Amino acid sequence: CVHHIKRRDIVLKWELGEGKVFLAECHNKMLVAVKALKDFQREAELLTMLQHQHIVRFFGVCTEGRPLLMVFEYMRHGDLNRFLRSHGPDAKLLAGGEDVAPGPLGLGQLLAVASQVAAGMVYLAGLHFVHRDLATRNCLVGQGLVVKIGDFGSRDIYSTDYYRVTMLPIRWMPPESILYRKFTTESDVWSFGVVLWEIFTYGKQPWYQLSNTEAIDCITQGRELERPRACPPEVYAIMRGCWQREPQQRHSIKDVHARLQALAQAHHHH
Ligand SMILES: CSc1sc(-c2cc[nH]n2)c2c1C(=O)N[C@@H](c1ccccc1)C2
Ligand SMILES: [Cl-]
Repeated sequence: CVHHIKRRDIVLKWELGEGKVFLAECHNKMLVAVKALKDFQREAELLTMLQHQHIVRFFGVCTEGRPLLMVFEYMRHGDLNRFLRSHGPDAKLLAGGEDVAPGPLGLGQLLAVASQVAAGMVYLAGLHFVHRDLATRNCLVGQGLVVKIGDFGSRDIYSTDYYRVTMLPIRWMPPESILYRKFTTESDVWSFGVVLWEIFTYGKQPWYQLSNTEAIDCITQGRELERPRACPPEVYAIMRGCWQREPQQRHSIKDVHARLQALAQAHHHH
């Protein structure tokens, strides 16, 4: 069951973003990310259950005093959207003096990021668990290019990624989810294809040239996102497999993961 942590053992340092999420040190020294909220019990049991190398580690709860706390591992390099944007074509301009080898991520690194998000989605699909909000803003980066699926639904600095209908991430959603709120492992695989597009554009917002209502019309009409400049044709063919109009015609996350792993392996020594 759910592991409990004594409040005395949690020493807050500062805030990370907004429910408030803080950086802290935990005893039994160790860095951690702590979630404090102003449904908790259901989530605690769920997060104790979801255990995988590519799912952010949950350590337990603090159910003594106010607020109630949720303890997670600290992911140094932050959210995957910010990481992509800061390790993109303009990385040299954006980098601080001390930054190590500033520049855009190469093909091998982009494929290793994509494969780790896919591995996490393979685990969730095997458990018949539907994420509903897969996007780079919901993935986290740790030291050594370790990528894990974080939040399950964001940090408010990404409010522009949601449309009010109850906030929906319409740009990552297939037509059946936009029209009927039909969420399945097949709508998550569509969102995965959009994550691939975000990765290969270094964090651009999908349909950035369009407003929310223009994006809804394009998606429901069957328009597909253009191939990114850094995207090889074989990676775009994977995106297209995720974007089949009929949910049952979409490739399974398992085959997508196997294809990305096969492409990563063939590029390792080059
Ligand atoms: C190094 S920066 C960082 S590490 C980190 C985290 C979370 C679990 N481990 N590590 C978070 C953040 C951040 O930029 N935003 C925080 C957030 C706030 C509200 C909602 C969703 C996300 C989460
Ligand atoms: Cl193709």
